[PDB]
Amino acid sequence: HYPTDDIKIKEVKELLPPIAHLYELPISKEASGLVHRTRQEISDLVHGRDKRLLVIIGPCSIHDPKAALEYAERLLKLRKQYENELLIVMRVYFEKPRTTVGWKGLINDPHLDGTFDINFGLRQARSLLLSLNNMGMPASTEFLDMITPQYYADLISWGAIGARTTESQVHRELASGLSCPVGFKNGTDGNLKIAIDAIGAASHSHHFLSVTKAGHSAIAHTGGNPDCHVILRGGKEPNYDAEHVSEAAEQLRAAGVTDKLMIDCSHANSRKDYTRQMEVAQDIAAQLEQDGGNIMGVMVESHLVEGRQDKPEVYGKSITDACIGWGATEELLALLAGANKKRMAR
Amino acid sequence: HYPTDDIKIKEVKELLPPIAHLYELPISKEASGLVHRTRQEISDLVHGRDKRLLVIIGPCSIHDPKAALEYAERLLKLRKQYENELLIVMRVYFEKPRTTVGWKGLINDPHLDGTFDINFGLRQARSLLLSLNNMGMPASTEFLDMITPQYYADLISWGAIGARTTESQVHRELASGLSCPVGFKNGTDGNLKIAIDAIGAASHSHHFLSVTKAGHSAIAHTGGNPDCHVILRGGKEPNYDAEHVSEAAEQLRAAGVTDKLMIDCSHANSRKDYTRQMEVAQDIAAQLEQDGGNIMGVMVESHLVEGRQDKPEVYGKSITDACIGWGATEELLALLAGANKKRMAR
Ligand SMILES: N[C@@H](Cc1ccccc1)C(=O)O
Ligand SMILES: N[C@@H](Cc1ccccc1)C(=O)O
Ligand SMILES: [Cl-]
Ligand SMILES: [Cl-]
Ligand SMILES: [Cl-]
Ligand SMILES: [Cl-]
Ligand SMILES: [Cl-]
Ligand SMILES: [Cl-]
Ligand SMILES: [Mn+2]
Ligand SMILES: [Mn+2]
Repeated sequence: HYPTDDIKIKEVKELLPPIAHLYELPISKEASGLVHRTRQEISDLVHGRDKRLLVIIGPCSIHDPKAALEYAERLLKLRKQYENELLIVMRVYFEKPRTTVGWKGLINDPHLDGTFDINFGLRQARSLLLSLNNMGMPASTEFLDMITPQYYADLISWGAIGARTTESQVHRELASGLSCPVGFKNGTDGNLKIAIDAIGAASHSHHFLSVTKAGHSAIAHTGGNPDCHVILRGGKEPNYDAEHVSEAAEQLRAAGVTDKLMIDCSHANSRKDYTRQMEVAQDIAAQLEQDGGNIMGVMVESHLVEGRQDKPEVYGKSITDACIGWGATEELLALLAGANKKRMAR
Repeated sequence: HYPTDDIKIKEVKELLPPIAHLYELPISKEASGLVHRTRQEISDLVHGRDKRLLVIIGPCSIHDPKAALEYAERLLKLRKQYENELLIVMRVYFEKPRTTVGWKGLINDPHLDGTFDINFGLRQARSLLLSLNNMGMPASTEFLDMITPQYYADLISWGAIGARTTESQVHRELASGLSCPVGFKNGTDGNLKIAIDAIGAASHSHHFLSVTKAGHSAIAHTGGNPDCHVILRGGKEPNYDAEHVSEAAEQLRAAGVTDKLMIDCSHANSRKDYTRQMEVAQDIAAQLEQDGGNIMGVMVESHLVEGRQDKPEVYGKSITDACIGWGATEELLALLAGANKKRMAR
């Protein structure tokens, strides 16, 4: 009798179920009001009901809950100051997907040492998200799989499906059942169609496999997500400018989906140079001053300290993509608030 | 207290765990030997140690186990007849991923009527796979998610990650732990790099979330999969010809991964026209006669009856992509067998 099962598996280890973390860290009354309201505010932006700019801003990845909370405290002041022009939501992404060998993020490997203490990682992810909402800072994240949302999606005000998963049927099915609005990124080489197609798909009811909150194999039946939009994040060429926004809006309309979209200032639009994010934001500011009617949001990679590092030596400095630092963050946000004030007054 | 959990979920229903199906339908000694042997035979083709041609052939999707078994019985005679030139493995894909609304396949919706009887679908998929292997026909399939493999991957001799999921980090992580060899398709717009990158990534150890055989939330830690290869399946233009093969092989060598590849005769290489699969097969046959050193396999969509239908009225006729019929299948296999006999004698 020859073996055929789990030939290339080292082990399969059962995790604590979502309900265990939910019981210790239940969503508070206050956090629930913030999440519910922020989801609605974002829906309003996606559908053109409000002309504030959604700003998804924060670290490329979270590797240190302390620095994340300090960052949130600073950002909250600006979220409040600019609340009439900008809707500021913090980036709380636990991982950056990659092709080469590297750190697999705070959920999978919280101790940053290849121990893969995932129960600890999931608990800390949830705890950080609860603390953020409790202080008044809504949180955004990317869902890379169909199981992690059960642990903490209740704390998430906006979700992303990245460039590498926007075309994936199962990630579209997930999005169709996410409680938050969802942005779909264009493809890594610039393909917009996959994201336009994703919005249409995700608006419908789907099924996908996952686990129940008690941790048991399950099929989820979704209602459809009416609050999806595209995210322009560059490709072979950047796609942040007015001509690209116009072309995207035309294609969105031709597909019968929302022509309000988000522009990522980072990643392929900055050509991985954090100092380009301000130049992208300047371009967006000019678009908002002139017309800019199809822009509902921007994404920015921002941390306490600018740049990046291979090892987590400097506090508040990214170990994944390079970020703008705090002073630049202040200037970028001022810029976009000033420009959108003018758009909103028209 | 505002609601924030499962806002856009109709229901999340617990499934029977993998172990329930495994208990009723354990892999037999005979099936286990066939799977183990066929996996090794394929590895030898991936790594150029044998020059038979892997032929992944059969329906686009399985919607009727009876027709599938009848198909397998006819195909088995040709698998044996051509065993010195070809390694024939049946296509046993339960679903066609799609953007628009439609049937979600035999696992998700076995009764072909929107009832989504997934426990019955999983049981029927496993039962069919066990029956196939027991009759001496190995099976191939596409894994669309990270949970279905626990139900029946032990019965699969070759697995696909399709064009829409090749770039997905989690599907690459899955691949790195699949017991079978795995083919990664180039992107829907012809992008080959995502598949070359996938081979590299899948060769390493990874973690991903799934369920245990007992059905509980789990983390799987993989050992890496050394038996991955690319599948040329077209883009905007077909990519099956000798120039395209040569360019792909060159790219594969540069990345330091296997330069033996598979060519899909269907989907975008046929320009979605089932009557053009034979043209692609004839082109491949000519490459094999001249040189064709980098070709280790082909994929063909084939059924009892040619064409497609929207409703499952005609027995043995596809309700997803159109397939060549049985007569044309005999012709196509004869052609490839004849051509590869000459390549192997060189
Ligand atoms: N609980 C998730 C939706 C979901 C359900 C089941 C599995 C996965 C995701 C949400 O509220 O967004
Ligand atoms: N059981 C699968 C591997 C796997 C394990 C766990 C989860 C998903 C897939 C195989 O033998 O190929
Ligand atoms: Cl993102
Ligand atoms: Cl990106
Ligand atoms: Cl395939
Ligand atoms: Cl890649
Ligand atoms: Cl297990
Ligand atoms: Cl395909
Ligand atoms: Mn980043
Ligand atoms: Mn098909």
